[PDB]
Amino acid sequence: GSHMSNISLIVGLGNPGSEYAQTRHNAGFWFVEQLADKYGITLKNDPKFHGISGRGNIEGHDVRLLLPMTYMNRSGQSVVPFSKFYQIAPEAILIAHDELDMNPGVIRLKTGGGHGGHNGLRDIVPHIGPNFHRLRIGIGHPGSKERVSGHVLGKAPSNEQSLMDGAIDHALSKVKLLVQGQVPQAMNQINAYKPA
Ligand SMILES: [Cl-]
Ligand SMILES: [Cl-]
Ligand SMILES: [Cl-]
Ligand code: NA
Ligand code: NA
Ligand code: NA
Ligand code: NA
Ligand code: NA
Ligand code: NA
Ligand code: NA
Ligand code: NA
Ligand code: NA
Ligand code: NA
Ligand code: NA
Ligand code: NA
Ligand code: NA
Repeated sequence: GSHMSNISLIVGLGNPGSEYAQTRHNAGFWFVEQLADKYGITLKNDPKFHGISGRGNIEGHDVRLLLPMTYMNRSGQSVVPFSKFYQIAPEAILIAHDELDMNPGVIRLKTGGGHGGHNGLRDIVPHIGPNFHRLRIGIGHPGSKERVSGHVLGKAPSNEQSLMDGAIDHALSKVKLLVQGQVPQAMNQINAYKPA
């Protein structure tokens, strides 16, 4: 299984299909797909766990990657059995997700806390508890609550997309610290990011 707070499972949240791939709610997929390409980790079909997954070496550590293919609000149907099967404790899990409560171009690493309204986290925390790490990728808020679906299922304008892409790129450079268990240093260096 996992070992302490070395990160050994990195999950990206999102919805499946081309119609959702460019939407804000897929920010976690963007991160994990880019990470997989950086390290040469194959993301392959994983029907057993209702997702796409991979396994490979990140900086001398054996790490698994997971993209649930359940639709966002059923993400736990992938993350929970996968983590349990591989004996990965929540403390060794990083979940990358879009964050309505932060601006595009802001990115933060957080440990613990609730779902903050996020319908994918809402499907995970009841089962494994809150004590996993989160890479909160700011996407902005549409103002009102009635609008949240339309915002998160929208494709950001180019300025916002550029800001998010830069923040994601910065976080990819800090995965080495996470897989090494240097969560405090990673948190400081991720949370310090600014776009300009
Ligand atoms: Cl959704
Ligand atoms: Cl935070
Ligand atoms: Cl459960
Ligand atoms: Na681990
Ligand atoms: Na998901
Ligand atoms: Na590949
Ligand atoms: Na490496
Ligand atoms: Na999904
Ligand atoms: Na399931
Ligand atoms: Na961002
Ligand atoms: Na979070
Ligand atoms: Na929108
Ligand atoms: Na977008
Ligand atoms: Na940028
Ligand atoms: Na550290
Ligand atoms: Na440390």
